[PDB]
Amino acid sequence: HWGYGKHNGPEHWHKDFPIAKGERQSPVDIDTHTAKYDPSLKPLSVSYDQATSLRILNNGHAFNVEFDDSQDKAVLKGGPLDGTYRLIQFHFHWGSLDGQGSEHTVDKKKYAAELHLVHWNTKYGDFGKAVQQPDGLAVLGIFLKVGSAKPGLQKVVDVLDSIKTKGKSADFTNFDPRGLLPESLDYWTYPGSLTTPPLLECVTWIVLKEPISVSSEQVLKFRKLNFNGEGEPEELMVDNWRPAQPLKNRQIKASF
Ligand SMILES: S=c1[nH]c(-c2ccccc2)cs1
Ligand SMILES: [Zn+2]
Repeated sequence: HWGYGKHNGPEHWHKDFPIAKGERQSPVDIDTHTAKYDPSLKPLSVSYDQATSLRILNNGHAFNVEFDDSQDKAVLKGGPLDGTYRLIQFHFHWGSLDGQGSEHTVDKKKYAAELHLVHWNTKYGDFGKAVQQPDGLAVLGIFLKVGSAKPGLQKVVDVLDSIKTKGKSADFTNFDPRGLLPESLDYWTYPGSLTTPPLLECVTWIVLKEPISVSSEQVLKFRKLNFNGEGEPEELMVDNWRPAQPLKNRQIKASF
């Protein structure tokens, strides 16, 4: 199946997922000089005070922190969005070295990693129906650079040794995603897709301009995870990111 290696990586995805060559693919390079301030964007609203995490899972291409989204709780609204989008999960993409790992780039700069906080449009009733709609998901993308440690990330880092290999999961309650957010909510936004198969063109991307800092030790622990399952030859889970894709007929708007 699909992956990040020479024979199943991003250059191969279009064969099973022809949308890989579609008109609103992600990620993209954000040209900060060409992105235009949009005064019609409404204030962005990230309301995570009631977020309830359930579980953390190694799915063989990243790790997912999943939330109980059965009630109206952790909500993203405002900005480019119409209506309300409910937090369902987060995951990261990261590199083998600090100089690469992010999906989006900023004037061609690659960050060490990128956090994706995934929300679904409540007008569609659940996630599986939302992903079939062009406005079904809102993904808040946050860059990670290596420097000072992020205290709010440590609880994630410490659990990763219990989910080293594909298919392992662990209880992960009471995690507060507010501890993963930078000070500023300044953002760029554009219409795009998932950055992994099935590459569905259902995402309003909201990419924060301000990165969060994580320590070298924290990201090194991300890089100790495995793509393979238990009892299989070890392939370190690193470089689970896709090259930037053509912007095609799209505009990136700035909130600032
Ligand atoms: S990359 C990105 N991957 C997702 C996702 C969330 C749940 C299931 C499948 C994919 C949103 S952005
Ligand atoms: Zn992602």
